[PDB]
Formats: sequence, C-alpha cells, structure tokens
Amino acid sequence: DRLSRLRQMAAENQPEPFMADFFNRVKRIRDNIEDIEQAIEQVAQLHTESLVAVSKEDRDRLNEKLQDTMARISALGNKIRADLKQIEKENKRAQQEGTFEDGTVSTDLRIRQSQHSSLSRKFVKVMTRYNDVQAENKRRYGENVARQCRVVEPSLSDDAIQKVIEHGNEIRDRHKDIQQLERSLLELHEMFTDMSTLVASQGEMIDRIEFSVEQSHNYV
Amino acid sequence: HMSLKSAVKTVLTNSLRSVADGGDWKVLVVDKPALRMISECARMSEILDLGVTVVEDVSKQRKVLPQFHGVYFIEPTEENLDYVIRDFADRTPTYEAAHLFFLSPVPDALMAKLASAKAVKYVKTLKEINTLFIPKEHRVFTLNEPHGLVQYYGSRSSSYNIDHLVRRLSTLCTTMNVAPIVRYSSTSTPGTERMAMQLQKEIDMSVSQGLINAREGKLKSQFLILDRAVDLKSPLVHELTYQAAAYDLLNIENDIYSYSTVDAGGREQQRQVVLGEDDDIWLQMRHLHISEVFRKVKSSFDEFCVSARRLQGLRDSQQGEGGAGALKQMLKDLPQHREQMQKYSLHLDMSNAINMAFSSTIDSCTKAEQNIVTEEEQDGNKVRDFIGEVASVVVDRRVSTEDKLRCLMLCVLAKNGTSSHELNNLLDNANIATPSRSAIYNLEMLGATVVADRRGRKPKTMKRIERDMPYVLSRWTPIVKDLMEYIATGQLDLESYPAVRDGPSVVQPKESAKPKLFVFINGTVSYNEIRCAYEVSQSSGYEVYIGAHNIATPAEFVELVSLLDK
Repeated sequence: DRLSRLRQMAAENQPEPFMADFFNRVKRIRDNIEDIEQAIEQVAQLHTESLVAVSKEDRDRLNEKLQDTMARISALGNKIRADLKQIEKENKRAQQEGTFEDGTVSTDLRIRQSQHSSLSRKFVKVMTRYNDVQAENKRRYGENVARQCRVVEPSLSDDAIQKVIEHGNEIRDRHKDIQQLERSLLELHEMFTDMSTLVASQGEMIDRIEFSVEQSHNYV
Repeated sequence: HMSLKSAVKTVLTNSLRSVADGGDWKVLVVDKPALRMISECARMSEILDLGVTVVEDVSKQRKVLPQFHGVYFIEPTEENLDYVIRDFADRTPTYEAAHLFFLSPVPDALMAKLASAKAVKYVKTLKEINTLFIPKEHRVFTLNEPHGLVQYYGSRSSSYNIDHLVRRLSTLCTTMNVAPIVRYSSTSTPGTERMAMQLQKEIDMSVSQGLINAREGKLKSQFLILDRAVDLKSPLVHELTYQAAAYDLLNIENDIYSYSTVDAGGREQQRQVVLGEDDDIWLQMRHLHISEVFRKVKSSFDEFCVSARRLQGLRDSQQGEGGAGALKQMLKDLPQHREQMQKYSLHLDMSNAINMAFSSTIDSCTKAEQNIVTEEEQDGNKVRDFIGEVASVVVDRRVSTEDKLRCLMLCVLAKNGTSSHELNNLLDNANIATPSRSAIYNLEMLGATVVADRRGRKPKTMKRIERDMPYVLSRWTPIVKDLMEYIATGQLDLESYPAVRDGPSVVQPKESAKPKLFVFINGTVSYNEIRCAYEVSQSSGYEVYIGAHNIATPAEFVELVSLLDK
C-alpha cells in the first residue's frame, strides 16, 4: 500500500564476500544440528522397537541401524564441537584487535559472538535431548529386558538386582547393547563438561539485544 | 493473542517474513523506541534464527554491508529519515536494499523528502506496523516514559501532548486485534476525560478502517482509563509477594539482579541476570507470598536434583555443605543442567536476600502501613489516630528516611486533611529534611488534599468487595482489583465510570477466547496492581492487561511525587 504511494510520488520528479568461511561454519552447524535433531528421534524408535520383536530375527537388523545412526550423530556432534571451538579461538584471538577503546567493538566480532553463543546453546539443548533418550532407554533396557529375562532364575528382587548389575542366548547381546548406551552417555558427559565451562567468561548477558547494540562502533 | 509479548513478537515475525530479499542474512536497523520494544519480546538467539545476523542503531551506522538487506524498525521522524537517506545517498549503498517498517503512520512532508533523495531507488517494501508500546510482561504494557507522572501531572502538565499518548494506546488495540469500549472515572481530570474520548474515536477510526476485526461476543472488551489518583496508597505499601518485594527491598536496576555463586572452581563469581519471562521459576513464583517462595524454590531445587539423577543412574548419598554441595556435585556430574542450576541459584539467593531484608524494622513499618491503609488492625479494631500509628515508626532511628516518608504519606492520605501546624510538627519530629517534604505536599497535585486549610476532597464512593485476607501483613487489596472484578461482572456503575459509547452494553443483574480488559493508569503502575491483573485473569471472566507510562517501585514513586513542582 504505502509503497505504491511512494513510488508514485517519486516518479513525478523525473561487492566483497565478508567472512565467507565463517558464515559457512554456522550454516554447517545449523544444518548439522537439524540433522542430529531428526537422527535423535529415529534412534528413539529403533530402541523401543528392539523390545520383543521376534528375537534375533530383527534384533540384528535394528542394532545395525542404531550403531549406524549413533555413529553419525557422533560424527556430526564432533564436527559441530570442532567448528565451535574453532570460532572460539578465532574470536578470542580477535578481541584486542576488534576493540577500538570507547568500549565499543566491531560488527564483525559482534556478529561472531552472537552466532557463537546462540549455537553453543542450541547445541547443548539438542544433545541433551539425545542424552535423555539414551539414559531413558538404558534404564528400561535393563528393567523390561535384562532383568525381566529372569525366566531362568526364580530370583526375586535383590538376587536379580545384585546379580544382573554386575555382569551387565539373546540376553548375551543386550549386555553389548547396554555398554553402548554407556560410552554414549560418557562421550556426552565429556562433551557437556567442556561445553559448560565453555560458556564461562562468555555471555550471561549476550542473549540480550540491548546489550549487543550498546557495544556498536562508529566514525566510519 | 493472550500475551502482549507474543503479540509484539508476531508483528516482528510477520514483518521479517514479508521482507522480499534474496535469501541472505538480514540487518535489523532499529530505533531507540524500537530497540526497547523488540528487546522485550525477543532474545538475540530468537532474532538470529529469524534470519537477522546483527541489530544496529539507526544512528552511527558504521560497517557497510551490501550483501545483506537492511530492515528498519523506526519512527516517522525527520531525524530518522536523515539517517536513511544518508546510509544510501553516497556512492556505495549501505545495504543491498532498505525495507522500512514505520512504528506509526508517516507524514506526507517526510514521505516527499524520501522520494526526492537517492534512497528512493533502494526502498523495497514500506509499511506502517502500528505498534509503539513496550511489552514489559505478558500482562503489562509500558510507554518507556520513566517521568510520565511528572510530564502529566507536574507543573508543565498543561503542555503534555495527549495526542501521541492516544495513538500509542490505540496501538495496543490494533496489535492486540480488539476494539474495546473506553471507560473513565466520572471524577477524571479534564486532561484525562479528553484522552478517553479521543481514544474511542481512534480505535473506531481503526475499525471502520479494517485495522481490527472482532466478533463482538455477548461480553465486551473494555479499555479502562485511570488517573494516578484512583489509588494513591498501592504505590506506597510494603508488599510481601515475591516480585513486588524484590523490586522494593533489593537493588534491581533495569531488571538486572546481581548475586554470587561458584562454578567448577572460582568462587564468588558475580552473576548478573535479567528477571524475565524466559525463566520458569520466576513465573509461577513471582506472585506468591515470600515466605512460601523461600521454601518452594528450595523444594523445587532438591526435587530437581533427585530426579535428574534418576534420569541417569546414580543416588544422593553425599551431602556436604548442604545444598551448595548439591550444586557443586550437579555441575560436575550433570554439566548438561548448568542453566537450570543457574536459575535455581538465582532464586535461592534472591529469596534469601528478601527474607533478610525483611527485618523487624521493616515488619514494624509494614504493620503500621497496613493499619493506616485498611483503617483497622489484625483484630478488626478500627484505627482512628493515624498520626499515632506512625509515631512508633517515625521515632525508630533504624528506619530509612524513605520508609518514614512512605508511612507519613500514607498517613496524610488517610487523614484527608491535617492542619498546617500539626503537619509541620509531625515532619519535624520525624527529622525529615525540608527538601524531602515535597513527597508529602505534592500529593495535592494528584488531588489528595494534605493540609486541612486547603479543603477536603469529597469521599470516594465505592464499596470494596471485601475479601478473605489470611496473611496479617497482607490485608490491603489495590483498588484497581475491585475495578477489574466489577467490570468482569458488568457490576461497575455507569455513573461512577461512564463509557464513551455503548454504555448500556455493560448491564448488570441487580484460552484464546474471553474478552480483554485493558487498564491504563496515568504516570505509574505498581507491582501489586500488576499482580492483580494476573489474579483477576486466572479467577473470573476476562483477560486483564495493565499499564502506565512506566512501572515505578515505592521508592521511585516517592521521587516522582517529590518532583511534581520542580
């Protein structure tokens, strides 16, 4: 509407890339994160599907997808982590240069910092969904599969919890399946660890718009 | 829309997704008024994945970025257009193009100035968003005018400009998409009556213009317009609900609170966080009594830890240094939860800080304040010597000047007429420095009558609903709540609060649904009145929204009133 009226009232009178590699990494990170998001919700089914399901007929068929998607989610994870770290070092080794006193920064470094912060959060939150479905399944991958597989010993409450916990036909493979979820939880833990301390001396306030636009520059 | 923050974010989103660019990042060029409004409805993270990569201040504009489209949220003001025609004018343009969204309608004289300058070729899209009100909370709107009270009732009130005020407020109705009946007090100031008249024509000139379309159910959306004088007590009273007590007793500048915790190692790490809608403990806890908050945050924290370990495979047999050792063990064992942890540590802290600040002294002030303001004791024994109530507080030398002022102000509001002599002596006995006394006398400018020789103002004729008030330091209910509930029941006299139009449309028998009730008070709004809009939404009938030129704590309201003559 008001655009037409302007172009009518105005006719009655008559580049360089810019941080190309960087916007690449964050596209990559966004894309990987979305990939992981879809992958996670598929590992979800593949797990609850390995409940019963005609024994080893399909068990091997599923455990083939699981440790395949699992390895991808991991490979995608490590790239995201390396792209993030790379940007951190990139930013850190640019502070002193990208500040011209006045307290102000530089649109380059400002953008880098808001991208770096936002995505690290997006990342920890996605992986937390993963961490949750792994432990969620590992708890019942021992309850309604390993323990309830006491159709061999009449052992009641304690002799099935005091025994199954330590060792852990088809009850032999579920062990290999539990310790998978365990080095999964471990990778994640390791990751969450240096991801948490990685927000230290960063942000606390960066997610606030007002804060970013206060440290803007000027003077051409 | 339910929430004003949702509503404002929707306009931003709908506008950003209308920008017809080539699919690269966008640059959001923003005003001071735009900055404030957008900052309150969206985090940076939410702006990033909306396809903007930076936010910039329309002033300054360094770093030229021709690869990206510039989007401007900005006011129809010469100063701004000069920044726009300037970002292009020169040889190399500053963005691939400009997408101009104006906060309210743009005058023709300015439209021309843009058409003649080079910039014209670059401007793709140009709309009028019709939103210039700060969405402070889901149910609270604000005008970002911290001196509103002064500009409006002060000794320059004559030249206030109620035009820009009416349009700002009508903005509330377009972005909310509702066409309300305007209500005002029979005893409104002339300045206010006129504002209410004009607001009715504004929303109506918007409805016959298709800027808002509604169905108009049996019950009607109303927009209540109030002078600060509706209730001069609520702004002053010590209040024991969480939000209200925090902002009073603690140091909360621009919504930022500071505390101290520990990380992996380094202790006394001073965090500054903003109090806001994206903190789930803040919500849910903010309208609760502080004694109850103290212990639910602790409960919620302990339940969270116990649960978050059972989601993995562990168990809490280790308890060192109480809950601090839980916080250490959680940040070590479940790094994933670092942010929930920061959230609990903030409210553990703030909760505790409030409890500590509510000293026996403050309790004394509160007891006195409640007695004066409800005019009876816990007992029910009517209180008649208002000056006697205050004596206890005013001798007490442990009591802040500001606290004494608050009690004194409440006292002259109750007395409704006190001799020049008895008042000058009360102020002398209280050791209140003469410059600080304008907090008392300036109540005249809000229609109070403080000195007996100025002649008393005819008693406010409105029944109080009467409620069950359990807590003995929380017996006062803001008048505005009674206004809300009466309206949510068509039970509010038309003689007491007339409508601009369709008066008989609020007759009385002797989620996304429900009608809206907007309440706007000139000058200042109080956290206890804010709480009321929430209480009354979740209780009966309407959805309530409350606002003012700004939010003022009791300290800030004392400062404002003292400034009315300066």
